Amino acid sequence: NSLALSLTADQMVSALLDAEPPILYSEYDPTRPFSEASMMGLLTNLADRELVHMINWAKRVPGFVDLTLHDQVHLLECAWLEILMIGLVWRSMEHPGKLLFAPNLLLDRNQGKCVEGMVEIFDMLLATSSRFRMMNLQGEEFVCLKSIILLNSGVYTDHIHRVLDKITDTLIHLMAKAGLTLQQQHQRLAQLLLILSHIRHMSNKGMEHLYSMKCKNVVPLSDLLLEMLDAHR
Amino acid sequence: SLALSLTADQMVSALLDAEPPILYSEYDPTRPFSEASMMGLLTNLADRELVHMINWAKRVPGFVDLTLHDQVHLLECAWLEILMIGLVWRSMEHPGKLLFAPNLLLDRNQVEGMVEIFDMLLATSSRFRMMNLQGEEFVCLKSIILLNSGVYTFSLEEKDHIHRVLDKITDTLIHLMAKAGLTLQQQHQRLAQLLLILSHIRHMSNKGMEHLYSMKCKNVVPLSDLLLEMLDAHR
Amino acid sequence: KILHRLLQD
Amino acid sequence: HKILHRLLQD
Ligand SMILES: C=CCCn1nc2c(C(F)(F)F)cccc2c1-c1ccc(O)cc1O
Ligand SMILES: C=CCCn1nc2c(C(F)(F)F)cccc2c1-c1ccc(O)cc1O
Repeated sequence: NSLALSLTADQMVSALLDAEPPILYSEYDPTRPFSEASMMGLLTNLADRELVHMINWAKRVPGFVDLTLHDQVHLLECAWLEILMIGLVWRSMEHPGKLLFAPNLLLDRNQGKCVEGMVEIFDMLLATSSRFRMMNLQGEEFVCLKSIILLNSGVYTDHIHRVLDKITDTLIHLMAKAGLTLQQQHQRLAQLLLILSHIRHMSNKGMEHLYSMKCKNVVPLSDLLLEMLDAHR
Repeated sequence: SLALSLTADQMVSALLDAEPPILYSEYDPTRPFSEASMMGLLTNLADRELVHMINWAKRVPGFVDLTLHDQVHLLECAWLEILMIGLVWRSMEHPGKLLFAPNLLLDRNQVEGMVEIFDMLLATSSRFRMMNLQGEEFVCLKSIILLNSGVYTFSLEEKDHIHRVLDKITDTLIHLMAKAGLTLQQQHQRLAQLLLILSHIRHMSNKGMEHLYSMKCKNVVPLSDLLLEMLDAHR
Repeated sequence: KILHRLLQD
Repeated sequence: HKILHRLLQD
């Protein structure tokens, strides 16, 4: 029997809020990147550091700890980029037209376009950020979505499903607490969950781009990123 | 718009009536097939299915209110997701098998690559079965894919209209579940379960699109002009 | 574009 | 032999 299923909505929200990894910084060099080398150097370095916090965050998502190690590994292998991406989108909400990779690293689409294949992904991220903003997405809602991605993305490739239901219960509780009518609640739940389809899409396209970058073998990639990337091919 | 004025029951009727037919393949159990020929069956089939899909899309409430430019974009984005969900739906009652056509049922043991994708399609089919997915729910899910899959990669008033129709479809889904005797908690849970499956459908589409690109470049398995064009759109 | 053509009648 | 196997333990 998993402890996760015994938590109340409020306890689930607190658990997830408390598990949030911090927002990390990029290098303090004030040089705005405008080349594949510089930009991807910064992005992979950041991602590498964030991954370590993500791994420890995952362990704190109710129900994740009840999985075998092999299952935990699979979920993380499937979801890591989706999770990095939804974090980026969340951080960027308050900066229309900008992607806040870190507080000292805001990139725009004019920088994306100095790297073949990048602007299309940047533009998708920006649109997702805009969507979040116009939906007035809340932090409590964000942490639920992120947990859903972790548990759902690799789930095919009963426990997980029961935990996923609990997170749904928790999203509805949040919306009811915020005063939404019953119709507004199901409409909003659907809206949030459909965005996960787009997050998946961006991760998949990103993954393709990174595979290409890996082969070009110019951008330095950590062994951990290599393994995370390898899991997808 | 007329789409916005539909009752849930009217939305459902309209979608059911708009269902495309189930097509046959050219499979012949007496004929030898290669990986290439077996694939040609799937591509030949998909090509004929596309024509019906295009005509199906026009009967999805809201779709024809969009510019031709936007209709084109939505179909280019969603065509494989839509073929795939239909395949998984057709396959529900055939455990371990994918019913591409009434005369074409393939199991995992049937190609070079693709087995990974087959396996995912099988899992999704098993998933539908376990949930006892209803036809009324299926046609809602399929319309959602059409409208939603390309909505974030295009006046952006057009986008607002799409979001409104999408909300209507959520209303319709909830309506169906309520009418099925589900508690409110159960409705919300099932709604989420259904929508999360769309992420998996997106994944399978993305992975298939990549596999199809290799097949093209390999230039062995035949591909119709329309399929080449639909593929190019993702690249 | 074929798809464009098919979409308009 | 996967790094993730190690990290998930500690
Ligand atoms: C190998 C790790 C890099 C992760 N990554 N890749 C991104 C791409 C593309 F290269 F895949 F196209 C486009 C936009 C953002 C990308 C990220 C990324 C996302 C969030 C984050 O906090 C750090 C990142 O490097
Ligand atoms: C060029 C059109 C083929 C469409 N297609 N591709 C499939 C694949 C893979 F080759 F992309 F990996 C795996 C499984 C099914 C695939 C289909 C397909 C799906 C549904 C349908 O009704 C017809 C199809 O050819």
